[PDB]
Amino acid sequence: GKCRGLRTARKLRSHRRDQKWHDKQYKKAHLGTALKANPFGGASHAKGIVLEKVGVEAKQPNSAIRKCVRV
Amino acid sequence: VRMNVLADALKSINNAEKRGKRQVLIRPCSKVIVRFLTVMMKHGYIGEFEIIDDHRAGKIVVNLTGRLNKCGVISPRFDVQLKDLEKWQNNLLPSRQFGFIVLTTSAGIMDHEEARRKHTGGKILGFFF
Amino acid sequence: SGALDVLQMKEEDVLKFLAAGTHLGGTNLDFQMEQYIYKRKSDGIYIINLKRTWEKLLLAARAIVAIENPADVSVISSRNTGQRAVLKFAAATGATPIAGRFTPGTFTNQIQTAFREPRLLVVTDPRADHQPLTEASYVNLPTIALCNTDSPLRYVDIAIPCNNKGAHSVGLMWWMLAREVLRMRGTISREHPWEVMPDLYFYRDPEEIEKEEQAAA
Amino acid sequence: KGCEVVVSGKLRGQRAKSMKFVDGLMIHSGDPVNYYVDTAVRHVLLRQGVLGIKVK
Amino acid sequence: MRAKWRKKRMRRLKRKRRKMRQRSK
Amino acid sequence: KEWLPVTKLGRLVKDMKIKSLEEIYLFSLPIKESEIIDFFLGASLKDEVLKIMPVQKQTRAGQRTRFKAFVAIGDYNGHVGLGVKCSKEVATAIRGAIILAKLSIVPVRRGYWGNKIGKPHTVPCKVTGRCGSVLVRLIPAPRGTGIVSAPVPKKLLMMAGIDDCYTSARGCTATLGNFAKATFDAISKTYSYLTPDLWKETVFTKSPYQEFTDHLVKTHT
Amino acid sequence: MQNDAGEFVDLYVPRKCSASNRIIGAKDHASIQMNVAEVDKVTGRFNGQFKTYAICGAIRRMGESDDSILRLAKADGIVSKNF
Amino acid sequence: TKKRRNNGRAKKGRGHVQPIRCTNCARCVPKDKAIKKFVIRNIVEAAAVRDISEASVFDAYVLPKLYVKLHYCVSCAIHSKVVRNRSREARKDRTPPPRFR
Amino acid sequence: GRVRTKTVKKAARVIIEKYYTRLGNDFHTNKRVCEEIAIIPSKKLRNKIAGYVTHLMKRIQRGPVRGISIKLQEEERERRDNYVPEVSALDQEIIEVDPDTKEMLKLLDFGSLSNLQVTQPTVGMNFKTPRG
RNA sequence: AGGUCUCGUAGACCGUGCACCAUGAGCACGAAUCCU
RNA sequence: CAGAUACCGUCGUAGUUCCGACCAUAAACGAUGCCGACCGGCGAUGCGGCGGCGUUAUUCCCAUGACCCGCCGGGCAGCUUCCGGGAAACCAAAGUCUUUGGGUUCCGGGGGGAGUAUGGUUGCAAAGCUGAAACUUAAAGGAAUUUGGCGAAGGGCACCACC
Ligand SMILES: [Zn+2]
Repeated sequence: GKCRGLRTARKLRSHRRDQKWHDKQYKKAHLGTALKANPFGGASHAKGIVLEKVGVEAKQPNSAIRKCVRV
Repeated sequence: VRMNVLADALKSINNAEKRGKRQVLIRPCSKVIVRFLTVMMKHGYIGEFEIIDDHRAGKIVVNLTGRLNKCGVISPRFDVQLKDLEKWQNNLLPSRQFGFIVLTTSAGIMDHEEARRKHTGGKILGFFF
Repeated sequence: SGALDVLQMKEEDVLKFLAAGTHLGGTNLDFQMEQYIYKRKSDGIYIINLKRTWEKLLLAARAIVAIENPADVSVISSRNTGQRAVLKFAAATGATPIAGRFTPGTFTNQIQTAFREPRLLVVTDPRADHQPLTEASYVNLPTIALCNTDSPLRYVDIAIPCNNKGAHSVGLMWWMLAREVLRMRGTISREHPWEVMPDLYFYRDPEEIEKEEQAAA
Repeated sequence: KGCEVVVSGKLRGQRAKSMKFVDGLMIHSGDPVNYYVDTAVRHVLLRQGVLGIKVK
Repeated sequence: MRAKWRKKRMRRLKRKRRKMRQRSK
Repeated sequence: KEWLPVTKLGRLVKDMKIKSLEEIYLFSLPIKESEIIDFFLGASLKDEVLKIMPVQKQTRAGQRTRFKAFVAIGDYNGHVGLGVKCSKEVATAIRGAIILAKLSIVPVRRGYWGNKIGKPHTVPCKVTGRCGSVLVRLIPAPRGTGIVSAPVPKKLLMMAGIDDCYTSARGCTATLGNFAKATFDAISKTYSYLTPDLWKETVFTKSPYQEFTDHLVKTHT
Repeated sequence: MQNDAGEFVDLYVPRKCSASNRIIGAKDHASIQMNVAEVDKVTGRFNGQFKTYAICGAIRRMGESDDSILRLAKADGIVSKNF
Repeated sequence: TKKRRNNGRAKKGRGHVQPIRCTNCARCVPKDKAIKKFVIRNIVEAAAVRDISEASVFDAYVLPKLYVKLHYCVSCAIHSKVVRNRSREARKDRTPPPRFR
Repeated sequence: GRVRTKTVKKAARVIIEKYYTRLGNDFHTNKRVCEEIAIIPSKKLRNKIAGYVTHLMKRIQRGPVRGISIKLQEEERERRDNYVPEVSALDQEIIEVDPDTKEMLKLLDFGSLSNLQVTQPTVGMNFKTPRG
């Protein structure tokens, strides 16, 4: 704490409000853009229809063909 | 500028106690500083303190002894009640065997023990152990 | 250490101090030596109060006589000035001398053959002999130092203010320390003059040795 | 006045490694190595290979 | 690349984009 | 298997004219023989290995590796120690660490929580240790609480004899050397705290050297 | 060090410094314990008693221990008062 | 990391100083940063002094000297072997190098 | 070149420290002495040892050597260090003294001494070298 | 009247920048305790 | 030079200089906000003041200027330190901080996207101030020690190097 006075509470509250807004994990859950861009829409599970079976590949160290599906 | 004289007095006492000195010189005097040092010296942490009287603001020279650990202030003066004292001595004191919180009270400048058995509370000043 | 009337300088000691020149010190002053200064005279030379020197010498004599084993006192010197003086001190008072090249580790390493375990330490100069003081600090071991007006007063307990730059002053201080220790031990009478020869503690450079050998037999 | 035992081969692993154990005095060069030290090199038929012994 | 010439390149790209937007009226 | 004491303190201990190591701790004498403690503390002195961290120093060809072993020792109703030794293999590192742990054991005092009834169980004050970035704080606890901490200060506190404590660490405590040395500094700073329990002016007794120097000069050089 | 019964429970009482009244630890090797001999009143010899002063390692590390020893000797009565 | 107590210069209470030019190069370097060498040289160095003195009109003629102050940039001074790199403990030594004659 | 090793120098130092009345300046005589009194398993080592003994004694009959100690140059130093003069060189017939320390002695325990005379101070104070 | 006044002659800092000189895909690394 | 619209050399336009009107940006850095108190020593330095043997503006006196010796107050800085702090380099402040609170303003929550898009605003213009998100990654970083290589430096060696 910097502003340490007896009747200094709205300054501390507003400063912590802006510094809480100036975050990443809290800002992700308090803006609608992250929820709208999420294809699940804030849901745990989801349903879908299979279009085609694709095959994607692993990264630099290990080499395999990780088999996925486009839904 | 100078805003709290008791804070600077206790910081000077703490610094000269850590350095191993035998006497200090608090530059401004006040009634609360004299009462706070009276609480320490009645509880047996310092010696006789001389008040050098002049016509502006007195200076206090206490006979320091190897008996003190720390002196501090709590700024600003937070008001406490009887139900709030337990938390303050829990998070402020080393043990439950010694150490005192001096707090401002309508009965006078007095520590937390007689604030407990006089059934009264007020604003806090500082601590020493 | 001088509170009585038998432990003070009468006539001869002040004359010896004035002859050797122990009253005059260095140009520089340490802040822990403001006690043992009378006044600065001209040409930037500090004057040492002789009564404080006598009191500190008496206190160091009490410290030496306070332990009963004479071998536990260890006397160190490394400079060429106090070479013979520390050996004559160890011959008189029974101390243990280390004269020339105080090798490190003698107080901490117990495998080295020079592993001594003393109880009291006496040195000649804290500026020059900074190595026995740290090894003295690494164990519980108090020390005595013959300090000048500019030596760094640190890790010492009885600082005797004197002149450690001249051979005569060093030898005189060693001789008075030896006779004070011998008088407190009781082996030397107090009323009888023990001033036999103070010159045995005085070092001389080898050109003076060749000059003395040419002058005498 | 000294000894040196070294064990060579594969030891709890596929990659081979050598563990040398020495204490005391051990000379290597000159003629006095010939009539002072005695060196024997034998083998151990373990289940995973052959192990080397060199003592002196 | 270093930050100074990258900032110059991005300034040039922003100027070209602003010119294209102001000519796309 | 024979003791040949090099220091005079070891000869004074071996000749059986000292009573305990408590006077040695009172006079703050240095101990440089590891098995003086083995003479004093017998079968109650147990050790457990904390961590073996391998270190490497790169050279002309490859990296020369070495093993650093941490061990903690101490009886369960008093003194506690900690020792570090790094050498080539593991066994001599553990042996040297055990020797250095027996060499440096510190005493503990224990206080009470509120009511002073029976034997002490907890830390008397709010002590604090500091080394590196690890900040170890020990807080007194009521009876029957138990040592609540990380496992390393937990086992060090049951080894030190402290039964009930509240701890709160801060910093990079993953490094076990800094964590263990910081909690050892927190435990060892317990007597170095002036409380009004012992404000009375002390009496100075005679050192063992000046009272058994007749035995020393009669026995050795 | 005491309890409700009043019995002693501490392992040892630690020595306090005679200059700063600070606790001398069990691992403070720089701390000393100086012995000062007295003298006979008339004959001027070693009578046999001891005078003991203890200086903690912080004072010696500061390097201001001779002033403390001189003050304690003046308080005890060894050093003459005029000095 | 910080390498020196100062910043390789002697600017403590200014913020701006006059820039000068190097001698070998033409690099604009501040005045309190550049390495300076005030060399006092003579016209005839070591063997021509007797050549002038024997073949002269005026007897007992003193030879005049040349005075010049040299301003060096840091890279030019290290490249021209004026100053060298020093160890971490010997970097804090501000004495001039010793001279024999 | 020709630089001796630890064994030659150490063996030469100990044979001069233990023997002096038998060894001399001639190389063949102390070579045969080093054959007789010391166990040397070779001959080049013997010759190098005897040569370094010859060089070391050529040093010793000129001056002292700090590496070794033999009895003949021993106790001549203690004769040199145990001398006494006639006059004690401190009880001289007149002692010069400064006015400031004379006024210090006037307030210490004395009023006048029988062996001191006050000198005159300098006209000016200039006691440090020009540094700045 | 005497006739080269004396002690040793590092009696080395003449030279300053200095032509052209780019690139190496990586498979291949194991992390240690007690003796009847 | 393989290429040289680069390093180098010869010319040379706006600019560099002054007046008048504009933008408000720098490694604008002590990369260390401002006020106030305390906590070691030393020798110097610039200003003002105080005191003192002596030399000089030619020989006596006073004030002044110039030196010598000290003291006070403010300022740019230096050397040493087991005060103390820190991850360390280091710092007499970056100390008096788990024994955590003297007053007060601005500001940062892993790296990239990104000082980016849009909106507002300022400017003749170049551009300044305010300032996201989608997406992607398990690292990006700070201090220090030995073998690493320097078309880095200082000393030595080799006919598997040279003259
Ligand atoms: Zn240049």
